[PDB]
Amino acid sequence: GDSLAEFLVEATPDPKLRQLMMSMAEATRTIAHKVRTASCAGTACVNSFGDEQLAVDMVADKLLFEALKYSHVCKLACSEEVPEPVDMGGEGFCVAFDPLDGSSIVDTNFAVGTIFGVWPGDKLTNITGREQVAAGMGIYGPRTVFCIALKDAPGCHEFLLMDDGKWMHVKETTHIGEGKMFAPGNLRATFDNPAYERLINFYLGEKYTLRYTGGMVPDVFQIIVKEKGVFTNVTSPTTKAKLRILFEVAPLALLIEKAGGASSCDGKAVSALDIPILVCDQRTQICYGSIGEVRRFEEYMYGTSPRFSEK
Amino acid sequence: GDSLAEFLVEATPDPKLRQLMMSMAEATRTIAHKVRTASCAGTACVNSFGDEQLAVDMVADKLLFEALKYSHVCKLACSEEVPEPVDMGGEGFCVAFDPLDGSSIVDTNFAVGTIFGVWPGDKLTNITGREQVAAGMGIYGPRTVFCIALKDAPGCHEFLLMDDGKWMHVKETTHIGEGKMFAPGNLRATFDNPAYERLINFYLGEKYTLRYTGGMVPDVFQIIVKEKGVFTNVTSPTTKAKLRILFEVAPLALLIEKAGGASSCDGKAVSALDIPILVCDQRTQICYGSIGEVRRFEEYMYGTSPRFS
Repeated sequence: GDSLAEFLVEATPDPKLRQLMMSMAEATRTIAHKVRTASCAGTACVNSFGDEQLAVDMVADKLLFEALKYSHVCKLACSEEVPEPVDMGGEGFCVAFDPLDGSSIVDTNFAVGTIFGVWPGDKLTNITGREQVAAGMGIYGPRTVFCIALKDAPGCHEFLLMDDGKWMHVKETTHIGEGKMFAPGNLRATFDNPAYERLINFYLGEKYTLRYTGGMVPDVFQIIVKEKGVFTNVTSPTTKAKLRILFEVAPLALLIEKAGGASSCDGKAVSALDIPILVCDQRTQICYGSIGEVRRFEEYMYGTSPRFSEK
Repeated sequence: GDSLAEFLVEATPDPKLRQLMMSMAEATRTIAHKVRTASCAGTACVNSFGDEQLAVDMVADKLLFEALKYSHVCKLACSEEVPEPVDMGGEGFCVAFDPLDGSSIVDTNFAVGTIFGVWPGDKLTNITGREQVAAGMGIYGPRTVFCIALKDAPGCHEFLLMDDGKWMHVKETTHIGEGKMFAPGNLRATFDNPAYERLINFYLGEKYTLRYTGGMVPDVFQIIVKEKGVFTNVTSPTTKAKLRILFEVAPLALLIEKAGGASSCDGKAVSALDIPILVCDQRTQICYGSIGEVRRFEEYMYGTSPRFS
């Protein structure tokens, strides 16, 4: 119905945060075009960043660092690739991002995406996901979608990229309900984690539909769209954790809890927004989904849900 | 790095088949735009077909029937919905298509696709997949891809939709080599089929990566791209199969085997190209992948592989 800038002026009174969001949305539009026209002739999928030709996941990386530099509102930036923060010479926010999640399957024409979370202040460590003032993800499929949520504004919001190159609000999400769909990341952990094995058997026995592309952005965005489903990624003795709180799990946690979902993070049966992030490359495990399905996750994995079990 | 028309006039002498392939390619380009701009405001994902506004899978259905009629070379056509053939006054080939496989998840911005298979003559029943003269699938977003294989030409071929709106050959695929990802369709079947449970546990133990969207088009196209991977769909004794030989698995079988792979269809340990098609709406189970992985599928399911020892 209405544009992204019109949405931003009502959602937050901070013009710096509105500038930052417009920058990320522009970087997402450019990355989307970089992926659409990428040459995957060799072992890598490449495209151009100025005068040099790089892999699309490096094109996206340098595009996002550029957008952050010329936003003037970014103090620190950090990418999954080099998980060491770097000073952008602005001040106002610190942003951590996964520039092209699932870039290894761009050649398969699967959906891929960008993740970013926005913190205030100057630190990107000794913070928690809840301190995020905003988070967003770009989704690159047959349609280009900018999906954001801000700390002091309700709902998770979808902006569709239109033919005139402008972002238009298309859907607000406020509640995630019950349904039969599961995305079991780290399915191998059922070998030696019996609790996770019993939970996956529940999903199968109850005839939940399987949907797991491996790329996190569409595997989680499908919950916001359908207002149903569960995403699980679980550690085991022979299977160690590969998801990062800073670049992936915490930003998506805000996007999920806004729009009415919940999250269970680490092995701790708390929200990802409450997990302390001590190093930028910190790893973790996560479950997203409706409050009901997160309650079941914690009950199967840990015995009870301290937040959602009947008292 | 050459155009689709330049590809067609080489390694297929029939100009009628070249005309039909050009028509299909134009349909998938239109459908790719109808998906990109579709309005998913609510229960359905809609877009326009002329004066009326329909669901995108129905828009694609009318677009394909329209492209075949104006092709003048299509004697019979048949869609996944309304699985009864219709004539639309042509002569040359009979076509069967799934117009938008995975249309239920278009709103989730996953990759969706179209499938079509091309036969000669006038019948679309009492045929087999091997009689196909060509088959193809269109793969939608973030890139638009037209994937083809023809009977009188080697390999499976990929055409990318370029900025100028024209199709360009980007990859020929011959040979598929073992696997490191599996697409376990009908994963519930492991509950009462202990053979399928062992095979899936093999895939997991050997550290294959799970890669399964809802739709068949990207789930199988990832094998042609990576030259690796397995797709498995096994029937449970109680719940029937869902895949159709005419619209889905026999066209995909041509593409996979032309790409150097193999297929094990029905419960019969044979190629999907050799299964008799008695009714258009006929169901089936299938497993795609490399020769080594189809070997292992048949060896786990049935004991040994009659075709590959």
